[PDB]
Amino acid sequence: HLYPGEVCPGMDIRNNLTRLHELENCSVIEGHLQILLMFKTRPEDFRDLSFPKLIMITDYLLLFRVYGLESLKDLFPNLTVIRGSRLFFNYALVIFEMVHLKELGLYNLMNITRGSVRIEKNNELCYLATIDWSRILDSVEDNYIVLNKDDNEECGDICPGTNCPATVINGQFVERCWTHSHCQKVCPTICKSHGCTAEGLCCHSECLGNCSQPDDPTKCVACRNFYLDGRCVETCPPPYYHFQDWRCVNFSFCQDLHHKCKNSRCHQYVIHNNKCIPECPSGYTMNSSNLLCTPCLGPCPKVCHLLEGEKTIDSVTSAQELRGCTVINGSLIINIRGGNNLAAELEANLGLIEEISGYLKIRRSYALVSLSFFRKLRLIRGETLEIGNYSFYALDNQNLRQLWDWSKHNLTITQGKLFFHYNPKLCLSEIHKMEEVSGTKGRQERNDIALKTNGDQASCENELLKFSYIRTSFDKILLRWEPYWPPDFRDLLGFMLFYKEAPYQNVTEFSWTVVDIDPPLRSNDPKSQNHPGWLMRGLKPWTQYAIFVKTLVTFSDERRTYGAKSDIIYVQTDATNPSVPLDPISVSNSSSQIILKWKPPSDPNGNITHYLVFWERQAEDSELFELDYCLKGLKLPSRQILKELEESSFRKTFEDYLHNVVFVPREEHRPFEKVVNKESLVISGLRHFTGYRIELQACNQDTPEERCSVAAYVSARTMPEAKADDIVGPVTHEIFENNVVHLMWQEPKEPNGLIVLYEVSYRRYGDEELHLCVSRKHFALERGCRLRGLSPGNYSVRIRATSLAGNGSWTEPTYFYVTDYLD
Amino acid sequence: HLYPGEVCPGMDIRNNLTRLHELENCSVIEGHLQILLMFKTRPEDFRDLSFPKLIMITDYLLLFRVYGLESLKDLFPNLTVIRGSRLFFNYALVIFEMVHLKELGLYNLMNITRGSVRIEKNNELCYLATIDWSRILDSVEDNYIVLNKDDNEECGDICPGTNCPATVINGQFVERCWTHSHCQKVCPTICKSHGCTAEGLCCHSECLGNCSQPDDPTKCVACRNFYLDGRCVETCPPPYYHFQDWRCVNFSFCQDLHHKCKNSRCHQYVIHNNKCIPECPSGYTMNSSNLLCTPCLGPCPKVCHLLEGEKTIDSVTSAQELRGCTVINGSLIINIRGGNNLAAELEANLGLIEEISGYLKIRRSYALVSLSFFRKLRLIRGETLEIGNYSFYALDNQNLRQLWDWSKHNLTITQGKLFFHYNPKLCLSEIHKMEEVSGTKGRQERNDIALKTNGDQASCENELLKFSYIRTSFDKILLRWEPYWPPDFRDLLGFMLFYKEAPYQNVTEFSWTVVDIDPPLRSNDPKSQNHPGWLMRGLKPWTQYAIFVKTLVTFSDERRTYGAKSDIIYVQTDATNPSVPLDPISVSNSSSQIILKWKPPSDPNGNITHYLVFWERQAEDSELFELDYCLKGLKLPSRQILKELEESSFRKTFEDYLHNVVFVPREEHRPFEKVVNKESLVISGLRHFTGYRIELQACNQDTPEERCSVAAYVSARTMPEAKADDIVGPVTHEIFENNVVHLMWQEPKEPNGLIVLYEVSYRRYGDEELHLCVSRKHFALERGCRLRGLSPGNYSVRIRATSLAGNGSWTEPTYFYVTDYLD
Amino acid sequence: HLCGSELVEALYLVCL
Amino acid sequence: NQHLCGSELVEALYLVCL
Amino acid sequence: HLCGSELVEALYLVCL
Amino acid sequence: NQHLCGSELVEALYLVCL
Amino acid sequence: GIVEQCCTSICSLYQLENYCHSLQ
Amino acid sequence: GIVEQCCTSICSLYQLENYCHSLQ
Amino acid sequence: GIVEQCCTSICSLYQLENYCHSLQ
Amino acid sequence: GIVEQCCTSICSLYQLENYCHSLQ
Ligand SMILES: *[C@@H]1O[C@H](CO)[C@@H](O)[C@H](O)[C@H]1NC(C)=O
Ligand SMILES: *[C@@H]1O[C@H](CO)[C@@H](O)[C@H](O)[C@H]1NC(C)=O
Ligand SMILES: *[C@@H]1O[C@H](CO)[C@@H](O)[C@H](O)[C@H]1NC(C)=O
Ligand SMILES: *[C@@H]1O[C@H](CO)[C@@H](O)[C@H](O)[C@H]1NC(C)=O
Ligand SMILES: *[C@@H]1O[C@H](CO)[C@@H](O)[C@H](O)[C@H]1NC(C)=O
Ligand SMILES: *[C@@H]1O[C@H](CO)[C@@H](O)[C@H](O)[C@H]1NC(C)=O
Ligand SMILES: *[C@@H]1O[C@H](CO)[C@@H](O)[C@H](O)[C@H]1NC(C)=O
Ligand SMILES: *[C@@H]1O[C@H](CO)[C@@H](O)[C@H](O)[C@H]1NC(C)=O
Ligand SMILES: *[C@@H]1O[C@H](CO)[C@@H](O)[C@H](O)[C@H]1NC(C)=O
Ligand SMILES: *[C@@H]1O[C@H](CO)[C@@H](O)[C@H](O)[C@H]1NC(C)=O
Ligand SMILES: *[C@@H]1O[C@H](CO)[C@@H](O)[C@H](O)[C@H]1NC(C)=O
Ligand SMILES: *[C@@H]1O[C@H](CO)[C@@H](O)[C@H](O)[C@H]1NC(C)=O
Ligand SMILES: *[C@@H]1O[C@H](CO)[C@@H](O)[C@H](O)[C@H]1NC(C)=O
Ligand SMILES: *[C@@H]1O[C@H](CO)[C@@H](O)[C@H](O)[C@H]1NC(C)=O
Ligand SMILES: *[C@@H]1O[C@H](CO)[C@@H](O)[C@H](O)[C@H]1NC(C)=O
Ligand SMILES: *[C@@H]1O[C@H](CO)[C@@H](O)[C@H](O)[C@H]1NC(C)=O
Ligand SMILES: *[C@@H]1O[C@H](CO)[C@@H](O)[C@H](O)[C@H]1NC(C)=O
Repeated sequence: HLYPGEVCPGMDIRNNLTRLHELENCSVIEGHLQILLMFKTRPEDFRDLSFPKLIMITDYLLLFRVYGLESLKDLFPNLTVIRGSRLFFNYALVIFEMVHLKELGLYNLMNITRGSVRIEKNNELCYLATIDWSRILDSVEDNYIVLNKDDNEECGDICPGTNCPATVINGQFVERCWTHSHCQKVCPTICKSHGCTAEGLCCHSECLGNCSQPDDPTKCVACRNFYLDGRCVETCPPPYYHFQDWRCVNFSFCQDLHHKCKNSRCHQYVIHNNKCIPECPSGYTMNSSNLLCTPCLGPCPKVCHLLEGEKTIDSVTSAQELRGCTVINGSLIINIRGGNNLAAELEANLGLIEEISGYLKIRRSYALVSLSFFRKLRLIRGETLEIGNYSFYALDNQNLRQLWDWSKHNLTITQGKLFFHYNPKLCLSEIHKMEEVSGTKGRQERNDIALKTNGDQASCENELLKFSYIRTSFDKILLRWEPYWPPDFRDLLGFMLFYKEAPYQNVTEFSWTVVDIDPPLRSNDPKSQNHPGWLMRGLKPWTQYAIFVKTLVTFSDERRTYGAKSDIIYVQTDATNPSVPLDPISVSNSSSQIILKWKPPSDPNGNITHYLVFWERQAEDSELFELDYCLKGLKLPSRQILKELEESSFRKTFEDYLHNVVFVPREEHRPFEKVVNKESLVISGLRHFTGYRIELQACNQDTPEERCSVAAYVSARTMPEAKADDIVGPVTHEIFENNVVHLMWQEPKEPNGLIVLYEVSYRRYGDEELHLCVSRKHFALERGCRLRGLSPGNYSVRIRATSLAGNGSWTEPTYFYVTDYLD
Repeated sequence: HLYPGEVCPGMDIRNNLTRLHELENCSVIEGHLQILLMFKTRPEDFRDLSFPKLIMITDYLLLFRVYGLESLKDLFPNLTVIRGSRLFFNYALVIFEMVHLKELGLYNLMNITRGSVRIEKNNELCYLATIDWSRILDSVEDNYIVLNKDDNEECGDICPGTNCPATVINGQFVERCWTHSHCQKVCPTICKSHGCTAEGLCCHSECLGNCSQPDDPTKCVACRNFYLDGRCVETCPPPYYHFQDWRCVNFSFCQDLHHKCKNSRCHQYVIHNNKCIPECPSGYTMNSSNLLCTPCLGPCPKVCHLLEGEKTIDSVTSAQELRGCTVINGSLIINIRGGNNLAAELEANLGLIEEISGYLKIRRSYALVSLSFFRKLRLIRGETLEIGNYSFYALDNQNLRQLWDWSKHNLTITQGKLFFHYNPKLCLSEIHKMEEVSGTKGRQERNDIALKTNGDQASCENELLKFSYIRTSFDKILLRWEPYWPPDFRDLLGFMLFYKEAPYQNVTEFSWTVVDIDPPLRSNDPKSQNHPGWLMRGLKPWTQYAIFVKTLVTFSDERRTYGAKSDIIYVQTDATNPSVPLDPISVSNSSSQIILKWKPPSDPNGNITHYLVFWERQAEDSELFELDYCLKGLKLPSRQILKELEESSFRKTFEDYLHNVVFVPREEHRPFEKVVNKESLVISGLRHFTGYRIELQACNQDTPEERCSVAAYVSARTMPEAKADDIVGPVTHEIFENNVVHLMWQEPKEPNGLIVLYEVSYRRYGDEELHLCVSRKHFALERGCRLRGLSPGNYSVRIRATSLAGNGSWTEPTYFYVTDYLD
Repeated sequence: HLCGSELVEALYLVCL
Repeated sequence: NQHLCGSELVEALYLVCL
Repeated sequence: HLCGSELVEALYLVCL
Repeated sequence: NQHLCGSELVEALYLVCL
Repeated sequence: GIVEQCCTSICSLYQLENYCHSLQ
Repeated sequence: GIVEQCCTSICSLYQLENYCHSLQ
Repeated sequence: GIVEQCCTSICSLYQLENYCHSLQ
Repeated sequence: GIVEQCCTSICSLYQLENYCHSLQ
């Protein structure tokens, strides 16, 4: 809708609540609002008042030591968009040290344009982790929310579910909650930044956040770009001018604000490019009749004066004060203590300056990576100097790698010396390149630039070592390179070789295990020169590695340290045959099949093509064919470095002193299977209850002939059948003429393995169980069984067969009456 | 004996062999002999000449690039003692770069007084490691023999054995050899430094090395202290004076050497304390009539001039040139590149100086530990200064800990500034203490002393943290201390606790695993103050540890870094009960005993008092008493950090900026055994072939009641006996009146465990083997065995007993004829 | 790290 | 009378002119 | 460190 | 014409005036 | 709710006598 | 400001009378 | 000496004529 | 005398083609 309320420039509230009563008819705030230091308050003093008309904060909102407020939604239930023209240590919402605050309640926010949110040190705060800040803010990695009750403890966040949308923040769909009875509004992604209505329809293109009617420029709650009489517009039409990047004013408003500073004590407003601007930039001037920035002839810059010479740049709210400057009166002390990348906002704020009268000092900055945000820095004058006569000071910059890019950039340092200490990713070649570009070569004294602190973590050796002769094997690499000599050859201590395995190609520079190399012996001729190399040994087959060679040297401060290094190249082992396929286990379900299970071996060696599984039926043992198991013995198997640096320099010092003192001037086809892409194989079509020979090989190459591994041997046996050992067929008798019974039966032709014994349980009626053992040779001798010398009567003969697996089934009792020779 | 030869002052031999012919009648050498740079030589040029008369070298012997000499024994076969008045980079025997030299051959050396021996870069040298240098030299750790053929390769040192004495150097008795046919002479230890003769008898007290007659002052080969006309003397009697600490000369020799310098161009000799000395020391002067050092009145020092202002001290041969000086004209650049402790020889040479006109500069010295060898250093003038206006320069001193001891020592620095860089065992408290003693407080500029390089490896925090409240447990320690605050309390980041186990008491300062401690919360009152502490957890029982707590702080260069630390105290865990005694194995030799073997458990927990071994006889199972094993089923068992530092300083910088912006001005007794001090125990007196319950406990405390560990359970069974399962006694029969045989026998009363079956193998004559099974309940039912319904005839009954162990022995065949009822 | 009854043994030991 | 930083600065400065 | 036939494989590889 | 240090100094200086 | 948070997640010391002062 | 008066250095009471006007 | 002429710096030939008198 | 010195004592590379040039 429209804006019911007055313009309301930003005031400051302190120590009693009477000046909070001036926010009745306020729709927007042009400025910052700081509700701070509220000591003699109660929770009964805050719930009886509300200001629901307020919609927009331009600069920031600050809360600092306010007692008794348990949620801020009693104050501001309709705060929509925080803009962020001026900031507060690059934040627009600082909530610091709230005692007796438990929840936020700020449900009507979904966009803050420029800045971040830092909430800390609230000792009773909950509902912090249940807000998805990714749809609230743009740079969501510059948030800093820590040290509250919601991360120290595990207070219960009661969420309204039975309705809130469940979004993701790391891996889980948890509901987005503000209070116990207010959901967080999440628009669909077709409404990108324009917002959605209550039914989820996208609003107008100049709407922002909330609209009562979708695709309506008159019904936006907050304008996105500019405001003119209830109509959100992308730009101001003439004669309306832009004002503070949020609204359209006319000529009389900027003229009256010019007259309220010209006839008073301030920001005397001008106009340029149809925008009511505080000051004219460089090349422009101020008239008397009209307020326009007409072009000033000649060199006519913007000159900004610093307060007492020094300005300490610490954040964006100090960087934005020097916006549009070209000539700096004094010295800049850039000290950004950070952890977040602030180079883009410092690029957008600074970089329009040309000349610095004092000195540029960088000190203790962690989060900078370059000093190229000064896009237009030409002349450092050094009229006011750092004590020690330095026009440039660089101490303890942790991640500073490059000063500038010297393909295009250039700097003219007039007076003063140079200073460099504790810059571990910065190199002396870059320091000497800035010394050659700036022309300050013979100006500083010795030990103004540090020699051992700089570049100790960055590999900037600035020489290339070409790998000359590389040959591979199964698990050994012959590495070679061209020989390099520093011009005192005894300062070369050897080669500092580094190795690592490489699953990828984007291996980082500078784990990372090490071997050390003896230096070569030169023969002072260029004929052979003894290309040094290293025989690399003890590797893994079919593994890409990461090989680079750095030169280990001896420091001398009259020159540089020294430097030569090689690029991180990769080498491939290719191999021939893999290792033993392990885990031999033999599972045999049923009687005609055996499944096989195994693990892959330790060498993949390229593609696992197939597993070469061999099987062949092993015959039974010869010694169990003839052994009498009716005899006794019937058991059958049921089947430091610096000391070495000092030693090398001690040898060089002794050769130095000795030369100074002395020289003075005056088949068989087994059944096998190509088992592709499976760790299991059923081997069916078998003989039941016999041994098998199982040979397993891991073949890494199939098509340009079969290369297979060394074999693994295991044996197996199936389960016995049910009726293989059961005696089938009737048992017939041959009763002889002298009471001799000769027994004929049909033996099992294909039993479980073999049957070693035939037990006979024969029972006369009126008698007990009598036993007689029939072995295999007893069966072959008597073609069955023979009974000799027995009592007359009717018998009941049951015969079981005892196999290698065990007993079979008993036969039926054959009733026969032998001759009594009495009756 | 005597000295046949002339005095022979030391000459220098170069490039041709004609000046080596002047060493014919030379017994001693007063000076140094340098045989160097012998290019156009052959091995045929060296074997035809010998100088066997030479006995003594005073200063040193130097060899440098001499070709064709394969052993030096052709030159000097009788060189005895190298003295070492003047040295050569603190060596007296430098053998450098001998090509075609294979062995030394210097068998007549056994004492060199002052200096060391450095032999290197001889490409064919052997017989190096077969010389015991401990009886040759005094400071044998300052030897440097490396980079020859005797350590690169494994050349055969042929030793004369069949005779050389075999001494030790690290652990082995190898023979001490010089050549292939010369042994190394080792005296017995009663001859301490006087030496022994050929039969091993000790010589005179003024003899040295070798004597022809033992306990004879006239028969010494070399004098120990002084020489006078064939008599080795301890001191020179009057009127003979001492000369060069080796011989006695008279007044006319020192007077003639005075006249050979006064009437010539030099070392004009004087006399003092009956010694012919080159120059008079401080407080003395020179007359005209007599040559004595009469006492010079007033302040009359020895003033030594340096060549062009700077003198570079590098070794003892440069330190000995400034002997006896008091006032130094210029600057001393002490640069000792070393690895050996040279503080005692620099103490004996320097330290007599009082005033230095220039500057004292220490640079890159590794082997110094203190700068207290200047015992008399008072005034550093600084008239000639180091560029940068420094009168003191200290760069890259690696092991320099103390400048001086300020309980007694004091230094007055007049002009010039101070400088300190890269001294990692040196502290800013010691630098500021030298600044307070020397009075150079407000003289140097800022960053003349380094702040972060100094003391980074040395714990010199200079504050004490008292451990307040220590309680122990089984494996947990409650550690506590008094709280410490740096005066900005947010600079305290926490406590940097270090822990290590301690088997000894002399645990070194600064492995060494780590846990980090959160800082305490002060409540701004001195009533309770919250003594921070740490609950130390997860330890080893009965283990002395090493606990000290260091404070982790934040750097600020306007003050010191910060410092507080605790002493390395020790704590004792004492424990209650040990762990499980592992490795349960049961070995049972014979039938009446079982031995037990085990390993000690993981907790010693003090004294292992005894192993509580319990044994009790477990009875047999009830279910095997009644089961019919004659039925089917007869199977029986046969029995980084800097990001967190930046985060803390970022929080402090945000609180800094917020306060700056806001605040503006206007039982049952089992048989057991106390098994002391043995891991084996035999348990005898047993029942044979039964199970036992074995309970083993590890008792760490016996006398103030029994504290024992948690038990370990294992079971065992003995071997069976031979005749326990053998059936003893005859087998008698009861033939009934209807051909029923009832069999009586005597059962085994105490068998191996139990007997489950009684097998009966009965054979009629003319028949085969017939089987009948008798179980235990069959035996109890029939009180033996009963046979019913059998054929008449004589039988042969053999009965075996099958036990839990197995079969016993068969009984005798009982021949009985049952009634036929036919004849 | 102490899963078990070493926690209740540990807050016997911190609270005497 | 120590150094007054942090939350003790505002907690002691509140007791100055209450 | 290579005990075995990796030495004679290695001075196949250094000498081609 | 490089730098001449070490044993190459005396080995090249011997070939100067032989 | 302390026994799953002072095992292998590892925890500090202040909550232990805070729980001891909450129990007594 | 306030921090270089009463955090780096020693603070008196009459300058806290002067400096509590931001509260007043 | 010799080392600061012809090891740290560049050496000519006529100074080796001057400096080989220790051989000669 | 190379097979006990190029196992677990660990050795360099120059003696390997020096022994190869001594064998051939
Ligand atoms: C706060 O109270 C004082 C009187 O104690 C009064 O003078 C002052 O005006 C009040 N503040 C505001 C903002 O009204
Ligand atoms: C809001 O409206 C009332 C009614 O006219 C008026 O008195 C009051 O001053 C207005 N509020 C503001 C802040 O102007
Ligand atoms: C959007 O605005 C309308 C009126 O302008 C209001 O009634 C409604 O509650 C708002 N909704 C949200 C989610 O802000
Ligand atoms: C802007 O326009 C209105 C009417 O169009 C009139 O009051 C005047 O021209 C301007 N007002 C102000 C406050 O500048
Ligand atoms: C700012 O610098 C310019 C450079 O020439 C100088 O002329 C001017 O006086 C300076 N202004 C102040 C206030 O220092
Ligand atoms: C400095 O740089 C700009 C562009 O980077 C270039 O145009 C200009 O010529 C340079 N100045 C000089 C003196 O070369
Ligand atoms: C035995 O295993 C194989 C492998 O899965 C299966 O195909 C077969 O049906 C199984 N046979 C029986 C009788 O379980
Ligand atoms: C196996 O082969 C396929 C194509 O033939 C290839 O995509 C795959 O990466 C190979 N896998 C391995 C482990 O070599
Ligand atoms: C060496 O030979 C030269 C002639 O070549 C001669 O002049 C010189 O005297 C000889 N040296 C000695 C020490 O005799
Ligand atoms: C050694 O004695 C001979 C014989 O008198 C003499 O000529 C020679 O010069 C003596 N040697 C020396 C070095 O004096
Ligand atoms: C060599 O002689 C000196 C003379 O005092 C003696 O101190 C030293 O111990 C002797 N050395 C040996 C190894 O006997
Ligand atoms: C000791 O001296 C005598 C004569 O002085 C000599 O014959 C003997 O060989 C010497 N022995 C040794 C071991 O030096
Ligand atoms: C030392 O004494 C001898 C005789 O005793 C005599 O030549 C003279 O007095 C002195 N000789 C020398 C060379 O000084
Ligand atoms: C050595 O120092 C003293 C100190 O006063 C001075 O008088 C003398 O002239 C100096 N001598 C030389 C040669 O520099
Ligand atoms: C300097 O030290 C000596 C002893 O170390 C002492 O006697 C003397 O008094 C000291 N000098 C001063 C001025 O105290
Ligand atoms: C069985 O072992 C014990 C333990 O050493 C031994 O004393 C005993 O003699 C042994 N008995 C036989 C029969 O080996
Ligand atoms: C066991 O006790 C003896 C004396 O009773 C003692 O010397 C020894 O150190 C103790 N050993 C252990 C491991 O406690």
